[PDB]
Amino acid sequence: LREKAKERNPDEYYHAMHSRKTDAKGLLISSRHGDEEDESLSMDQVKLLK
Amino acid sequence: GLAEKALKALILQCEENPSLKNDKDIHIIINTGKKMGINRDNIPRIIPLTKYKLFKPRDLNILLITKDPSALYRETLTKDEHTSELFKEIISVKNLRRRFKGSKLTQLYKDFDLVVADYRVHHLLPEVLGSRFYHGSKKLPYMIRMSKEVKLKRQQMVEKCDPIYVRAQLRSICKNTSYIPNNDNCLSVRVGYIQKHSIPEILQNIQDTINFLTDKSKRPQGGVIKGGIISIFVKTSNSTSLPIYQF
Amino acid sequence: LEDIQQSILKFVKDHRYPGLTPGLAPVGLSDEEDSS
Amino acid sequence: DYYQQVQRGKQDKKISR
Amino acid sequence: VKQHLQRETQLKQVQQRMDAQRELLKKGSKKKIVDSSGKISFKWKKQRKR
Amino acid sequence: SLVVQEFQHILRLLNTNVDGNIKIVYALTTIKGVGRRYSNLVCKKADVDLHKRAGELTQEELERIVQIMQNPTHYKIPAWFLNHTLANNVESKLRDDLERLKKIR
Amino acid sequence: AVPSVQTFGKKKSATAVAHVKAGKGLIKVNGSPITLVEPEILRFKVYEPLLLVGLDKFSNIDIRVRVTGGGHVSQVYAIRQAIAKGLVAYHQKYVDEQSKNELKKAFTSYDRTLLIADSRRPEPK
RNA sequence: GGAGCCAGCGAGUCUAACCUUGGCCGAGAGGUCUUGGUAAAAACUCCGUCGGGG
Repeated sequence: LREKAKERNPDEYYHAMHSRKTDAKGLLISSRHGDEEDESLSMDQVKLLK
Repeated sequence: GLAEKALKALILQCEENPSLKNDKDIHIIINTGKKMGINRDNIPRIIPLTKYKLFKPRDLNILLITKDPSALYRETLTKDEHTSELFKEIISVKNLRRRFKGSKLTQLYKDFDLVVADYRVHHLLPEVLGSRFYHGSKKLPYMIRMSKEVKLKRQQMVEKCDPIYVRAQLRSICKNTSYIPNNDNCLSVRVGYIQKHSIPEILQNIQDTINFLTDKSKRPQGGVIKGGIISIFVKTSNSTSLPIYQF
Repeated sequence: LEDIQQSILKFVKDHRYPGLTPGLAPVGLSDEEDSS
Repeated sequence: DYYQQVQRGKQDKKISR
Repeated sequence: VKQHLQRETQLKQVQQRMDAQRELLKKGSKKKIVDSSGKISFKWKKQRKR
Repeated sequence: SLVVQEFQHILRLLNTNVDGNIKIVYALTTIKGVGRRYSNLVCKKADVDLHKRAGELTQEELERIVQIMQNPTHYKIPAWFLNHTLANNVESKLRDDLERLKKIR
Repeated sequence: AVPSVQTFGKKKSATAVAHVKAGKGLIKVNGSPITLVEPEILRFKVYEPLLLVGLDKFSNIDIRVRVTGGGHVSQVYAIRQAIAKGLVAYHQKYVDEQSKNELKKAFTSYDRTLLIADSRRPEPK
């Protein structure tokens, strides 16, 4: 792991950089959910559940 | 009268023995038959004496430990006439952990006489205090509810105090004594000074203590005896056992 | 049953600290009002 | 003259065991 | 029977709070007041819906 | 043109001498034995001006505080108001046994 | 979108993050207004970029500053560099290039440590 | 004496003293309680106080 950290190569472009996002601390945040659609219910669906 | 003769024996051997002069207290140790229930934390629960006082808040040096900001605490307790001459020093916990380290903690133990802290910080207190204070059970700090006001669930706690109430609380805990709850059968309790009062005071002391510990009511403090008390031995820290009341 | 029938037909502790309620001192009003 | 006899009792108890 | 009555009171309390919150989502012009005892509640504008 | 006045230098109180121009706190410190909080508390116990000089504090309040210092426990007061051969043996033993150690080694 | 911009400032071992976005004319540094930076003699050094340029350009924006690491003077130089480069970046992105250039000229003529830092690497002979 | 506030390397089911006072339990081995004494962020800023050595 340390030797990968030596050869980071600071120019890469992985398309997941449009979907992942990161803390200011540097650590990579991840979801309790997992999916791509259940990030936040919208007002219709909340009307139904309520 | 056999009890009183044994106490005479203890005090006269205390006079003769070089080591026995250099420790100056009396402990009653009880052996009962059954093991007690509550686990041994370090909250010394108090026991009342009815006829005879023991010590005076105007006689011992006192340390008080606060919550964090300690500003209104220190200034009011210093300036308002019921506690102006009472406490030797007030200090907060964070200030203490900043201020005293190692040999400084040992110097504290050498210097100050009795320690009381707020109930809301007693739980954390021995960790900064270490175990030099926590050798055995003499200098165990007590806990005192400062403001005479109680925090309900889901409501911001109100800060206040009153020297009236804290002076009464210290006068209670310095008039009468305290024990520690255990799990094993045997237990110990400090009772009386060899010069501050005399043998009838000590016998009355023992009677009230065993009565309060035998009484079924007042259960968070006084219902400590389960099963029968077998025997009581009187001893100092460095003397030996003298047996009374064997059945 | 009178209690139940009426309602059907109609101390120092903390919330978070339980060691206080034995550890405290049940202070005396004499040890308050008196000045030694 | 009690102290010596009870420490006697202590010693003799242990060596008796 | 006493237990059942007390349970009923608790349930109707939770139902009423949930019902006001459910009505808080439809339409109109809402206005938030604090009843000076410390209550939070609302009041709608004088506005007949179509 | 006349105005009249209502001053005493270094005092001899309890076997030692104390200066005469400085406030009563510093005075009760230079009196042998006791401390600052003790001073401030006994002076507000006798109800004397904290700010006054040792040239001040005339004879009646002086002897009053003398009474207090001579018998404080009568004034609601707390207790913090008062105040070779083995070397030879171990040396000789270690040096002798190390001598024998050198000799055997 | 909200017209926004982000920059960094850096003394020897500290970090000063500066968000700059359009707003009501305020400053915030670590969730506290900037009349309350600590060292109280270098508060003026923090104030330096504003008093260099003027005040209206900081009347029409919103700053948010967060600093970590370092010690006192290091943090202070970090904040001033961050505020400088952030203001210049916001001007470059959303208003006229001429205003950006006159800003840059006034800054660098005064003191270049505002626009570029010096991480002090040694010189071995 | 308060009060304000700031760093960076580091993480192996791994990290730690001594003798002493006695009660009880057990055939012990010893177990458990009891008890006394000895070894082990700071400078910074601001406010308030003071002005030869054992």
